[PDB]
Amino acid sequence: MEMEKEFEQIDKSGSWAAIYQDIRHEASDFPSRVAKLPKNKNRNRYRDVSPFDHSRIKLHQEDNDYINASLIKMEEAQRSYILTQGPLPNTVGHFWEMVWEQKSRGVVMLNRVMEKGSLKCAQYWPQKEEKEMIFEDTNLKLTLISEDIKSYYTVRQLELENLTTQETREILHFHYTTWPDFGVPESPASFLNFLFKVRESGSLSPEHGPVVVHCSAGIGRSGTFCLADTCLLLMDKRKDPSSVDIKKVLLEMRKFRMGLIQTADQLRFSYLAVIEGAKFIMGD
Ligand SMILES: CC(=O)NCC1(c2ccccc2)CCOCC1
Repeated sequence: MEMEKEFEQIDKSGSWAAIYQDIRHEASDFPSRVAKLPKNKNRNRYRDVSPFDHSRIKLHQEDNDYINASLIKMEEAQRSYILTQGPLPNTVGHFWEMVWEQKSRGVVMLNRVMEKGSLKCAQYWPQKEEKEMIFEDTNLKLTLISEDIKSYYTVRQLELENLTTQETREILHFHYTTWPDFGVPESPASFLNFLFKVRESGSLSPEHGPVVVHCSAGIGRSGTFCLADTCLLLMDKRKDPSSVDIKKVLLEMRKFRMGLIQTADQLRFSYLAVIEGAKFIMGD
């Protein structure tokens, strides 16, 4: 079926939970043996969210190459994304090592450091220009260059230096700051505006390594971001945009990381975002 009318048909019939459970039943199951090794317990935020072995990002290190991060490679859309958990106190150096080694231009953050009164990820970037951060375990230096605070999101320019080689690179930090502590946003308008700002920066384009996207577990909000982006790109590429099947795209992405889209409300919000986004692209 088309999307917008499949949408109204699920709303009127109140069957979002049944649709979402079908997705959960059909999703791929692949091994994640490296994630479950005892030496990696303090590298995982949640025991039930792990990268598959076949798609995990490897650190360029011979001691321990493990990080909780996955490469999502979308062949028809010609887009790739790295989806990862919010960094932990003992993985902030690994996180920036990955950004460096994978040649990423942008980092997309969809959570606040504290939500619901608890810590959802480490404070992994510097908050003042004159107070830089040094990660001694991976030999990197990170400096805040500029910060632009808007009503729904903040964009930061960061300098990452590889202290071994003295090479430097500019990294863009895109921080969506207004996702509610409970539920999903009422309108997708600010989320779509944010997606378009990431696109306009070049961070999603083939001349760079894959964008790094995270929330707390790296599967819920993070899944919504890449699902919406890929669906809108396919609607632009194909002769028949009504052929794009958001459930099929989501199942393809779940071949590369488990659990993408965590609730039926996140599934409905993804439909809403793609539907509204397709009107703004055109031609409008
Ligand atoms: C190489 C280059 O063009 N550097 C430009 C600046 C920069 C530095 C590092 C990260 C991002 C931006 C831009 C504004 O700050 C001053 C330097």
